[PDB]
Amino acid sequence: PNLPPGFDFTDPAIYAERLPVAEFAELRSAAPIWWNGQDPGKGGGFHDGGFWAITKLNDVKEISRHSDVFSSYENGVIPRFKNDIAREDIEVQRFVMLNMDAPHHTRLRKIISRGFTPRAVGRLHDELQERAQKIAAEAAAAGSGDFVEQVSCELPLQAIAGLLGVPQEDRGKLFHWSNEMTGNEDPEYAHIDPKASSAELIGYAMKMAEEKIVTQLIQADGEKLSDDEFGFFVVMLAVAGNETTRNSITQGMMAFAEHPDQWELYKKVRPETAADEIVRWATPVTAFQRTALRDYELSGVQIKKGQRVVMFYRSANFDEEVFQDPFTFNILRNPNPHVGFGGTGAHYCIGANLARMTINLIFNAVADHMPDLKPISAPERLRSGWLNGIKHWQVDYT
Ligand code: HEM
Ligand SMILES: Clc1ccc(CO[C@H](Cc2c[nH]cn2)c2ccc(Cl)cc2Cl)cc1
Repeated sequence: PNLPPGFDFTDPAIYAERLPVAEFAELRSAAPIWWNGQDPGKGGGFHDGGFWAITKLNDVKEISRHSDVFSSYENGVIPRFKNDIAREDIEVQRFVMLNMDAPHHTRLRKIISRGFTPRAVGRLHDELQERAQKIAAEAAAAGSGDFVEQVSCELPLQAIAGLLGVPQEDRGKLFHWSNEMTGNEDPEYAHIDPKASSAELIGYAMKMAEEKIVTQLIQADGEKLSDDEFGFFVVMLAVAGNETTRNSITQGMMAFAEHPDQWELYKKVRPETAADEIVRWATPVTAFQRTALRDYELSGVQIKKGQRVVMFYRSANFDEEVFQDPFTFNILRNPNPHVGFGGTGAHYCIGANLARMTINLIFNAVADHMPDLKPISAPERLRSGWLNGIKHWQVDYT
């Protein structure tokens, strides 16, 4: 592949500036499964010398289906942390369902599914609709400002808060904790600890369960979450459903600003197909990883026991062999077999429909209250080597 020497698809330095679209496309053409070597002290907390970069949609899907071979437990699924992270701080992330394997995963996913039935998510619809409309109304009123803060941030948080029945009086502190919890190495957030906020939120979660969806989860059925499991559940959601859906909203609106015909069409018909195009295009989670528990031949590459594989959803979502005109934003996209919510398999995003609803509700409200919104200045990107984040985006709502 024509890539610079020692180029690392997980390098936070890249994502601080841009998405490496041209580099991904190069791999898809020249080396769709490619060993991304990492020098010592530069593996983002991993010290195994590198990982297999997975760039093709079907390979991402194959990995995600074969979780009997490709493990989330062994090194967790987050492929990049601060280079100096202690291993202990990686391993502790095995206490969330995301970073478990069968049979422990199966049991927790089965219980936590109580929270995510279409009926449970459907019940949140009206309050989130009301919240979305008021958010949009308040941003329109303010004239201009930070679209991330004023429009993208709060609804995903309210969706988490509503699913859990957090009292309104407690939502402020909950959101504060949640917003310090998804680790990054960005200089704007250098003074934030993850650790303290996580401890403090698990403390609240376990007090909440003590005082008591929360009911369904901690009530015996005789499967129930233990109080610490409920805590681990809440801490997981604070990361899983926060900056993920936020960046779908930010970058979907960015897509609309760049594709004014799509925005015009959206405002008329709010089509059913928009949310999934927004997710495909935003690809909030750039990459998650797995560790091979045995040797596995994947598209002619001999993957070895113990090696990491990094599924770059940002590549797979633009796979030219699958998506017609992948680099066209098409809100009527059909079909749309994207992996923005993961490959289908044991770990496929449990919050996918909760995210779609959040997305439709906010964009309906934006179309309603700020139909002529225009950016004032460039998005500011988050320094993360797995999260595709926009910290700030100054826009003129009128
Ligand atoms: C547009 C927004 C979202 C995106 C792009 C996204 C992305 C993903 C992806 C790629 C995975 C796969 C995990 C893996 O295969 O290793 C996942 C899993 C997960 N997501 Fe989402 N997600 C979003 C919204 C949400 C929301 C709103 C929630 C809940 C409030 C949620 C909860 C979860 C949970 C609990 C898992 C782990 C499932 C398991 O391990 O069994 N997600 N998400
Ligand atoms: Cl007191 C606590 C509570 C919870 C965890 C679980 O550890 C990490 C973050 C993390 C914090 N401190 C060290 N590591 C974590 C991983 C994945 C997700 Cl999706 C969410 C979270 Cl919060 C650890 C300690």
